[PDB]
Amino acid sequence: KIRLYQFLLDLLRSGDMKDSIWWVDKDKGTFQFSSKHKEALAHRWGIQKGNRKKMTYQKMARALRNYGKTGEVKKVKKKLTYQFSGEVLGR
DNA sequence: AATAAGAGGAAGTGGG
DNA sequence: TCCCACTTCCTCTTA
Ligand SMILES: N=C(N)c1ccc(OCc2cccc(COc3ccc(C(=N)N)cc3)n2)cc1
Repeated sequence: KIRLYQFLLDLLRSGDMKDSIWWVDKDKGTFQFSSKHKEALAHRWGIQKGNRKKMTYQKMARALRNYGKTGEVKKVKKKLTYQFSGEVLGR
């Protein structure tokens, strides 16, 4: 099954949820969730995964924080903004 | 307060 | 056995 950062990157490349997530600086890999429409994206993540409970943005971001140490995604000091690593962007 | 974003320990679940 | 890659729950902090 797909990993959360690849789910997000695929969305950004495809544009299927442009109202929920967008690039801020795509050359840098920085991207931002919609304040009002991120839950719809979180819901799609849970359904894609087949999880038992409804996915929320809060639980999705709990998981995103775990990439901080390994580096795939880091929190940026801007509202609802994160950054993919160059490795993730290259692959 | 109400609302929202942000945080992480810890326990539980998947699929190796 | 025991790590993967989250998921779920709870309690809290900051703005
Ligand atoms: N269960 C426990 N014992 C426990 C005890 C203490 C905890 O602390 C959590 C914690 C620590 C440090 C910083 C923060 C929040 O940071 C933020 C920064 C910026 C914003 C914003 N831009 N609005 C919002 C939040 N939250 C967590 C659990």
